Amino acid sequence: PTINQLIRKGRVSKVENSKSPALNKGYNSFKKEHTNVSSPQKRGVCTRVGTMTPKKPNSALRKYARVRLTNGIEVTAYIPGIGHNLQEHSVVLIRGGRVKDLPGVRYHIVRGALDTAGVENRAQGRSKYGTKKPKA
Amino acid sequence: VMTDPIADMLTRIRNANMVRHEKLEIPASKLKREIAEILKREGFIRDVEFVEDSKQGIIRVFLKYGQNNERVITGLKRISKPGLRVYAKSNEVPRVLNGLGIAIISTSQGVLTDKEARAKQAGGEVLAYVW
RNA sequence: CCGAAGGUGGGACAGAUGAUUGGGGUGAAGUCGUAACAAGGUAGCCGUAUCGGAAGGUGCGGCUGG
RNA sequence: CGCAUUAGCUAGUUGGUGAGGUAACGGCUCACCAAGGCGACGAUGCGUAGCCGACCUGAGAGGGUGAUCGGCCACACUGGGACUGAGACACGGCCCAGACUCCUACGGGAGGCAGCAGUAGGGAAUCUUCCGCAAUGGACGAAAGUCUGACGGAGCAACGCCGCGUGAGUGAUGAAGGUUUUCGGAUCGUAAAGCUCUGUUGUUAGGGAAGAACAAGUGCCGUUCGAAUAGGGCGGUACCUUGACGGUACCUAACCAGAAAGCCACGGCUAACUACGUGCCAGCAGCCGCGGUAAUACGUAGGUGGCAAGCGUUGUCCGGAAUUAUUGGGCGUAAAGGGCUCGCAGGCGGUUUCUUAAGUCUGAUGUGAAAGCCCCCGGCUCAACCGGGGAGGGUCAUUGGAAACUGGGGAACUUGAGUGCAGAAGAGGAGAGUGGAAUUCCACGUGUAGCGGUGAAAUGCGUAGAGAUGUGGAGGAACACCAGUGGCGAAGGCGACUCUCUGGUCUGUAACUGACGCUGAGGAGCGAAAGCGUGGGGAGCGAACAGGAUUAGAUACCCUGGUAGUCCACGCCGUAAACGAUGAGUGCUAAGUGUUAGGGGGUUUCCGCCCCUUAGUGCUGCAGCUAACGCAUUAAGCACUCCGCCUGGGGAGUACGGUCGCAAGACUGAAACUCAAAGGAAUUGACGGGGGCCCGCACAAGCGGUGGAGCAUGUGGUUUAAUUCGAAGCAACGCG
RNA sequence: AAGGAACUCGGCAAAAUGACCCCGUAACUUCGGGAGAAGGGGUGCUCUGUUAGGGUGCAAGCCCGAGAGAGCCGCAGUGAAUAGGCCCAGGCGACUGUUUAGCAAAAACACAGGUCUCUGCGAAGCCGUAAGGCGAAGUAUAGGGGCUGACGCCUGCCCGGUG
Repeated sequence: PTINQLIRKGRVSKVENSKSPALNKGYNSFKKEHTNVSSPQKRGVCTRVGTMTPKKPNSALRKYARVRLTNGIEVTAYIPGIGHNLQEHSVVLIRGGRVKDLPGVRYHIVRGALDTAGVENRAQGRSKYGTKKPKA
Repeated sequence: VMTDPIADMLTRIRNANMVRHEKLEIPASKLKREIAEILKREGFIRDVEFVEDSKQGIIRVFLKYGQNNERVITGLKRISKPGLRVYAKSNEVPRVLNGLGIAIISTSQGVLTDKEARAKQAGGEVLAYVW
């Protein structure tokens, strides 16, 4: 536009929304309020561990665990590797990772975490999926 | 209206380039006379002539197409528009197409060119790029 | 005298939660039509009113993006 | 610095006089008066936040951060208060009130780690309940000394940066073995082993710094005091002392390749590929998307690649992103020109000249601390780091020069703007009056059997006499022909005629003014149609509604009827595909050609031809623009000014709030969530219940059949021990 | 006393508020109201004062008496008397009115409003056998009769039967 119009209305910068907002908050217990902590990972207790499916052409059954966190929010996370330890009421550490296939799921359960055991029979991609360098 | 006549003479020269006209009548204020005198002495123009009259006067410009069809003036630009004025310090005077073009810059001692204002070490309005 | 706190009171803002509800989105080859895209089988759309299970129809005015 | 979906906020607030109070000026506190003060340049309110030097990113402009280090601030369990003291309204002081912990003999007491360690909790998550005052500070002392969780160090953590490593030279039996193989081999590959050899590091054992200068104590010498060589101060030497770290860094000798490499990826982006297992499962994924029996994309092995005591993932910043565009984007059709005007504030301002110096440039002075980035050298074995020296960074203050430009002030000019005069044209508007067709209805004559309507009919109307036809009357609404990419208006829009009042435009100037101009958020107005209120009006039409048709249905199209409405007066709504899907102004930038209202010229008094010029209105077109279609002097070109608006699609012009409205609604206007597209223009096709042309036993024109019966034959089902398998609309079924 | 609606058909009755001045005040709203909303504060006497300020007067002197300071008494200062109780929601009726004198005061009538219909003026309708009147010394914006009831948004379908 014109310079006077740029002076009296300005350029309004585009909104930024975080891709993973349930990590982007926190909680203190006695103040009863909902702080902005911007944290990388959150442990929470499993409320429901099932499995369910994606939507369209891609058709293979996913893994799907639902976790309530330490800030108080229940989000459906994902359990990546092949064959998982988890039950209901399981302690789970959650990183931010979008699962495109299953809708509504935008976090990963960190494998190798507090209670989520490292995966079975894996030698390639060791650090992901949690497993120790086995033996040779 | 007309809102600044310097930009209008620069576009009148630019449109006369793109049409490849040979003459221009411009209503000739005094800063226009100094602009066309600078562009005369820097060889962008063949010659410039003044018509002092009653209404406002006329300055006639004779655009230089030196060889086969070669616009010696390729493009003009106005830097300080009336609504964003531009002023350069002497250690910020712009050299354009690095040396091969020029900038009409009216400093405190006369409406100067680029090199003239750089060697006189004063700054002012920065009012045309001439390529 | 001032005076923190406390007390009473009437308002203001903000978050939860609430039988029930209204529109929205997404989903396994579900039901009813076929409104639009072709002259889409009544040219379509815009505004507005009205009616109708529903897309929609109809009136009036406007538009070609016939 | 974020919100206007926070617009009104103040009353000791805003001033005065006087007093008190203060280290001090002051509504800082009080009396008495005055009605002030802040305000779209954003008051107030709400939300968020210690500020900065600096730090990260970036080409930079910027954007984000405010850890360490350093400056200022505020706080000390929460709120209030004072005391003392030079300085506090005081982290380790006091008094009070509240919560909490503790003790109590129940009367009353004590406490405040947001000091260094540490504990518990919250958390994805961050350390030792260490040594020393040796060094640098502090406090006190005349000093020795004491105190010092500041500070020096030490410990834990790859938490970061940096530096050295896990060997090196030679080595073809390309050993064994792995993986692959068209089984010829290729590869792991000189990489192992062979030979030779180093010791940084590993370890053992010796030697052992700088960090120390001092303070104080002596002796001198010079000197000031002194009643004096006492004695003390001050300065220079000249000695004797002092280490937590710590026998630490460091140096030197001995020994053995011995102790020392992993992580991620290999489809593309993106460097790096094969094999086996799986079979849309298990799973991968940042995206495109992999995987449904030949998976370089999944899992494993080999290999390769990247880095390397790191590597990968995550979370946030910044870049990429010209994706908020000042640098550096846009709005005809992709998102985007307000429906249009009148205009306040704001922004922008034609010409000549004098002057001013606010902006601008330049000089000097101060300053923008130290550390940091940067430059130049130096020291740590190099590096990180340290150190020295400089630079840089201000719209900064004072001061001095310039006068081109912006601005200020004065004087001049006429082009822009406007007034004057002269014509011209127009459905420009508002009020009243009048007309002629036609439509309906009414009365009467003619007269007889239909009319109406449809793709076909039927409902309706009609023998109680219709439709047709002739005459008369009532009443309403629109104004054939003119009529035209013609005119006027800002837009909506405006077509009979006539008058009344009234707005604008265009043309010719020269008489005047002399920059009076442009644009314009907010405001004020106009604003099609439908709708609303009140009162009239009702001829045609016609939502709604009813009947008849059609149809599978037909709340539709069709037909027959017909309410509101259309009409008028005033008031409200305030919306349109309100369109040129194109803001207003101005200037410049080839032509050809119609046309509307003017002007002037070259012969003619004319008719009229030609030339010339305006302003409006069409088409084709050069340069130029554009993604293309196309625009092109009526721009979508080249520019300048100003305004409005856009930043993926949906949700959604939704919800909430506010304003306006009788209402319907209008305006303002998100968010959770969701997708990797939505979109424009063009191309090739295919299709059309689109147009054109054509052809074929395709249709028609005929002739004979099939479908019915009997049987032959083949096929579906069904019966089966098996009724073998294959074909399955044309293009399977007397087929293989 | 203590409790306080546990009484009860139901806070019936009783208690409570109850004056003047100042402060302050919501939802909703037809913009008027709600509203005296609510919820608070002060009310004596004395001296500063025959005052600040007014009325009359030519002045004297008479009335009216805000505000402040100082102080004094009481348990208590409109010290007696008699002068709103208030708030939240719902049904009906808009409301002010009227009504069964003597059981029912209402949600019933009435109402402004709306609508339908009649009626050309010797109107229509009404009273009376009739004269004579009312309507009305009125004339469709008038006058009777039926219905519905302010206001806001609306008021759908059926003309077969009875009118």
